[PDB]
Amino acid sequence: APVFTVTKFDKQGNVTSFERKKTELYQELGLQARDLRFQHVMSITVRNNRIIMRMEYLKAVITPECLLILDYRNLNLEQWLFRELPSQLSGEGQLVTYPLPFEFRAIEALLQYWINTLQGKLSILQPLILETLDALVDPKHSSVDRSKLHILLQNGKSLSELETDIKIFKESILEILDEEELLEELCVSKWSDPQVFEKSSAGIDHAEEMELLLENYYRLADDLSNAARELRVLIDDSQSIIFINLDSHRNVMMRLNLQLTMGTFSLSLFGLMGVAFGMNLESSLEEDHRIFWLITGIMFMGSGLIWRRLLSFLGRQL
Amino acid sequence: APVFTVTKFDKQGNVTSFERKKTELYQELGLQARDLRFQHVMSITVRNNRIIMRMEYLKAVITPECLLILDYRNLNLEQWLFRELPSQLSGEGQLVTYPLPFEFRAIEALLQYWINTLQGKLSILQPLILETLDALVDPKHSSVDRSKLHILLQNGKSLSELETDIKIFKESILEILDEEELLEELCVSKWSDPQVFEKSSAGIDHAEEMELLLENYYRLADDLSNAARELRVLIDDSQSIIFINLDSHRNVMMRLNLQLTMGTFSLSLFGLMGVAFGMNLESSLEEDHRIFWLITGIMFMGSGLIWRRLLSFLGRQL
Amino acid sequence: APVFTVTKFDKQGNVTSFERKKTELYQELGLQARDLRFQHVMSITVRNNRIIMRMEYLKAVITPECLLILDYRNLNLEQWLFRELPSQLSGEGQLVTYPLPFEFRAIEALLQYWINTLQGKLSILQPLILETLDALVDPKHSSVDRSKLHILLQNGKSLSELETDIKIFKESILEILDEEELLEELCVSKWSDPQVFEKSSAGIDHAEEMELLLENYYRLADDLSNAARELRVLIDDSQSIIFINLDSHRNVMMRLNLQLTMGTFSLSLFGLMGVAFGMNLESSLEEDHRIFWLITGIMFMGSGLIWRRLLSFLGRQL
Amino acid sequence: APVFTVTKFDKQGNVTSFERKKTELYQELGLQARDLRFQHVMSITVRNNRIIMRMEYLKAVITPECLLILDYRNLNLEQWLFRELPSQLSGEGQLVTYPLPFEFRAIEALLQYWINTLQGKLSILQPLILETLDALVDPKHSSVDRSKLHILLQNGKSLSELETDIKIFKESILEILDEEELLEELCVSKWSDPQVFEKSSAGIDHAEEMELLLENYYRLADDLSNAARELRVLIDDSQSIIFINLDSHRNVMMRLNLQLTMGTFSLSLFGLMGVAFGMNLESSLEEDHRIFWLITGIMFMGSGLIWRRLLSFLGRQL
Amino acid sequence: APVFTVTKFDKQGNVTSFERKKTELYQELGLQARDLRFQHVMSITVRNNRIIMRMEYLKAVITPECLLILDYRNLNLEQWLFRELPSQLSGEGQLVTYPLPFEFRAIEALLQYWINTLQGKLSILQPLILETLDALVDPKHSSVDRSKLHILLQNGKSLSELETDIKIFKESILEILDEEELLEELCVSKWSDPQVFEKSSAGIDHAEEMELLLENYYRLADDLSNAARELRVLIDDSQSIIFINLDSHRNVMMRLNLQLTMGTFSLSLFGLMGVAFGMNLESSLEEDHRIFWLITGIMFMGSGLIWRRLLSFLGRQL
Ligand SMILES: [Mg+2]
Ligand SMILES: [Mg+2]
Ligand SMILES: [Mg+2]
Repeated sequence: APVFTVTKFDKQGNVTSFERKKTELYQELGLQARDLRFQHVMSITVRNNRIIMRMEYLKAVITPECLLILDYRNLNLEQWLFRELPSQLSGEGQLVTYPLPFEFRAIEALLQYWINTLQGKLSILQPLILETLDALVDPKHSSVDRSKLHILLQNGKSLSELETDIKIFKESILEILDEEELLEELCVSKWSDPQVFEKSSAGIDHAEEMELLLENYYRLADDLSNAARELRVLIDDSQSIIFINLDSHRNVMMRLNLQLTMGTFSLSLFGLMGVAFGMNLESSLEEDHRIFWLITGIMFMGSGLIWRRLLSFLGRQL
Repeated sequence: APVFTVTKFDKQGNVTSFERKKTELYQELGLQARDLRFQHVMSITVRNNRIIMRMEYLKAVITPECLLILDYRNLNLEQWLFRELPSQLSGEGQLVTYPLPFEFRAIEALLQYWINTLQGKLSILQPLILETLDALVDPKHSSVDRSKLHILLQNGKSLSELETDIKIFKESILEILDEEELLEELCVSKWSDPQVFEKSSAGIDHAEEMELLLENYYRLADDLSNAARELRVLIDDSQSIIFINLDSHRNVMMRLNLQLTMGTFSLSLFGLMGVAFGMNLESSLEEDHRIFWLITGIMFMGSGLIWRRLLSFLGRQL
Repeated sequence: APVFTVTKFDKQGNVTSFERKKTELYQELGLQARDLRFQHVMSITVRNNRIIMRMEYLKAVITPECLLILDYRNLNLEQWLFRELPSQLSGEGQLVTYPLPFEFRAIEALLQYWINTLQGKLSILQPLILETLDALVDPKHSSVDRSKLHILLQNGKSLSELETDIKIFKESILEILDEEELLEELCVSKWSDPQVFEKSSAGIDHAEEMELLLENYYRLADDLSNAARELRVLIDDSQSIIFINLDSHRNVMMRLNLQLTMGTFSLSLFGLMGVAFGMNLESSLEEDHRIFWLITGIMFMGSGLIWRRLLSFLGRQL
Repeated sequence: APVFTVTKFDKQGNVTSFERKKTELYQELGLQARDLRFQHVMSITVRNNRIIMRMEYLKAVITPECLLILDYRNLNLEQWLFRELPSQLSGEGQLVTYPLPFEFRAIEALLQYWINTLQGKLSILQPLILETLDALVDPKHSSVDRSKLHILLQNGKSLSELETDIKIFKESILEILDEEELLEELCVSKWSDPQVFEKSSAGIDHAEEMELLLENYYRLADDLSNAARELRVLIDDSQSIIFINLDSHRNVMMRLNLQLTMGTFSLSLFGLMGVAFGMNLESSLEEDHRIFWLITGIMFMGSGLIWRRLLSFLGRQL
Repeated sequence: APVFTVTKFDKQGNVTSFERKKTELYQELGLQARDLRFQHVMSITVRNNRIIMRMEYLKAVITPECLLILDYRNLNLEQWLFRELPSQLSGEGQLVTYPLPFEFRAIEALLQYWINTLQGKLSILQPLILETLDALVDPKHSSVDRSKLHILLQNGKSLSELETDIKIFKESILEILDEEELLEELCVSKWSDPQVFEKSSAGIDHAEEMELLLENYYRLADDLSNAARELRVLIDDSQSIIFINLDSHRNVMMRLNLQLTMGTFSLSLFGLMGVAFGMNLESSLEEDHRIFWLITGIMFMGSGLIWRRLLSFLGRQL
């Protein structure tokens, strides 16, 4: 029998954690097994006057009088759930002239938590990517640190995953924003209690507030998308600059090797005559006392002359 | 006379396989030859109150009282058709409080089978691509394994084909979702029996359930599209990293070759004087007992001195 | 006086070819010179109850009682026009229970001919591109065949032109599909004879059949677009693989050249002492009978020792 | 006081050029300074029953009874304005059965002039780009002509500017086409004279003719956009082919240099023993008359043997 | 207690700067803390008949009778605010026949200031990018200046940020333009004073003027977007040209090094026989007076012959 771990938050901020089976939870919440499947990483749906919304590892169901967190154990949710969420859900402080229903505060808190996690992911990825790209770009080494290439690849993969997460968050919010029926379905207290909504319709709950809230969070996600796209474009531009760094530095060694090759070729060409005169044969010139010094001087001078003439060749032909 | 191989599933899950001609099948189904052409890899159409839908090798026609599978032989469909489809079509288990008509279950089963095949293709492609890219990226070899390049190319081609398949599946579902007339055409039992629909309109069959089903499968296909796009982006990023791996490692050998070229050039330059003094001529210095050792020491020391001076050159010019 | 070469097909499939001037043709067809300009490669328009449609070299005007082909000479249209089009336009065979008007058959025949030509272009381009990319990708040669690069470039240009042709064909069909007024304008016989349409409105001619026909041809063109896009993506991926093939193979020769450079540098370094002892001077060691063999053995052993020590250098520094 | 140079074309094709101030021109035309600012490169607006439209250097205002060209001096407009525009505006020839108002002819003439200039720019850019890419692609040279790279870069920049111009022209036409109010605003004579329009509504001026005219020019601009996009794709493909041309040809020289390095390494390795036996020491073998020839033969044969063995190495290791 | 620095502009252009707390400012403006959060870089909203709009560092709130600038200190706004904004807000000069309300002038002034700042950013970035790309592209150096690569990278990052800023400015303007309710909300004086609007409805304030103003600024931002996109495309094309510059120049040094390698290989091959005859052994040919000169001539001639034969090899094999 599959089971759910449920953390229930009341309208007063009270936190109660219990242990209830899935089949009993369906009857308690007035839902069916197909509603609480949680097979989508980003989904915000309203089934049977219950707001069922999921963000990766954050699965929550919002009821008119309570908020439930499902499958929260061993997911680093032990700090926010018991020290930040009750404060936001209790309604302490803030503007008391227009207290919105519980579902509005629950949706706002969950959306803010997800936007904060996305902002933290981006603000962790950005400095690492910047510090990795600021070292490979620098033209003070012939090659790049091969150890940092794996770090760059992992950071790029994480950035792609973060971009996908922000894109699906934006799509999920925009789906509710565009369709007026979907946005009106979020008014759980209106349909659950159609007699209090008319009496308390003095700005307490209306489509304008939900429109503004969802637009604010969609704009925050759009800002995050713009920042992530800028970071990815920066990664691509830095890689293109590195491609020029490893090619322009190679040409320097090409030129040095070519110059040394000309030098050693001239040296070998003029030492060829020395080897020819070095054979143990009869050259008919061993009696002369000036031929040796003349040959040595000719060799040494012509080596430099041919080296300079060849050095002019690479300066002429580019 | 062209023929069809038909596998018929009744409302009770009974499986009957027979052998009927195309012309007789058109009369039996009340269709024409143009409807059952199956020239599109992904198409879901409703012609003459019959749901004609095709997924690559899966050609099926859904009738109010039966489901037909056409051209199923020799396509690895001998396990699902006779061991999984009857269980899903029989309606055993699940929620008995709202049994939907047969066409809903048939569409759900076919869509789930195609989404499962796409998920299997993706979950087969992903580990191979990851293990191929994790070996070429590693900077422990001067070159990359040329055998794995063909594997990477074939995996990329398969990923492109899978992306096209998921894209056309999403388009086929979204075409039905967007147009309300197309979605209403799926209610085959409503138009076939317009007198039972009104009596059994207590949540048994309505547009909401089909909207939710098609949205669920479109969202599953969208998740698969996101995963495939992430994999393709990872492939491109890994190829860009390999391009830096094969260029930064080349520069290391460039530097080593340049250093050795400077060393051998200095050695040849200082051995030139040894060759000059090695000729079988009169150098006017053979009588001295210290000129040979002085020349040898000068040669050996100046070789290292010129080598160090040239080694400073590549450290100065980057 | 500009002239037109007209091939006229009657409702009975009769083919009559005559020679009529443009000015007289305008009066005969009830059109103006601006209608029959044919300045667009892909255009399907209905002017003055005449369907004027053009596909590159295929210019045709459809009339209620006849179909005209304009400028057909010397364009390889001498086989289809007189051996395939009359059979399709005669209405022989097929379903006789619902004979559509002549304009429907003419539009279907022209659209099918263009889709067949596009399919032939794609099925000619694909094998050549595949066989060209299967040879350069193979890592059995240091370089790639430079002759096949021009073939690849021409095939890529032809693929781009084919993609543009399919894109404009899809756009032309979708323009008619989206606007209901444009699709209703195709019912030439309805507006020409508003008294037979009502009497023969028993499924003979209605918007459903034209919608299905145009959707079928748009889906065929979409399949061709998907295939062409897959081929282009394959071309790009294969080029990226070749870029790794010509860079990883270069590193192999880099390593071999570096190893040989270390070997020859060690050989020169240890032959330097042999050259130093080879001078025609007084080394004060010519009387010893063991110095020569000791020096030779030291040279030969130290050459290999230094070669191994340098070979360890490239294995340590990657 | 800022001034305007105005060229006025009457309904009879008369050309009058005068010199009027901006402030007086505003009163004469019944406009304000904000209307005649001409700060947009591509804009077609109708302000106060006056069609104010601008195309880069072509600024014109269309009035019910006249057409004005503003700032035409020193812009190579001295041929079209006084030798082509009056002929088109006079209405000579053409179809006299349906003469449209003056504003239609003026808009058609200006749009045709701009489309002709864009076509000329494209037909000038295309041959130069083709002839530049047909020389660098050819694999008959080790390198590419560095002089033609600047020509290619300038042609690419000009192609990008032309693509932007055609894109903004298409956007300007489509803005009028999509909104029916904007298209109806072009009927200047209808609003200026609401009593002649009803009497002369027998096909002289209606929305159909303007729709067809703007659609024709939008389709011409779309054809130009397709051609420019094909040219840009061809440029990118040719650059990718050149990248393979400069890398596959480098590998040929790599292989030749490696082969020569093996040859010279074998030569040095076997000449090491000759240098060792060439020292001026006691080798204890000078008395033998066959050791010298044996050593020389061993050297010469082993040089080739080691060269062949090393040549097998690059054939084994790819 | 958080505080705001407010610069208040009256309808007469008077500038008053004071120091008011956020909580008191909310009561004075009739707003709440959630309205004046300024968490979006580009946002234009109308809350409680107050136009709250922000552009990066420019935060302003527009009231029916005054304009407030918030957080203006130490942001280089001390020149425009006190020397340009009062002149524009005073309404001096211009067309006095149709004076629009204060909110129109304030929105126009703020939008013009932001468009001027964006134009200045673009006109500063463009010359630097052009001068940087005009030096690396030039094929007069083997390598590119590594110092200018960092300048190019920083300029590319700044261009990406500018493109994002212009994109979000265009989106913010288009959001107001598309929705008629949002544009009507900008008429602050209409809702604040619903009795003066009807009396002064003689062209003083209507939707047409705001539509034209927002369209003008959206078109200016679109021109800036086109220019920035052209600059980015130019950057990419120039980088692609540099990639050919550093590869075609490398091949020149490849060819020179190969030619010198052939020369030195021929020299070593023919000096091998000189070394063989140079050994201190019995060659049985020392008595001949012509063998030495013959060997030397053969060596010198065959060196050049083999060099030419090898030079033909690279001319044959490309
Ligand atoms: Mg080398
Ligand atoms: Mg050497
Ligand atoms: Mg000697």
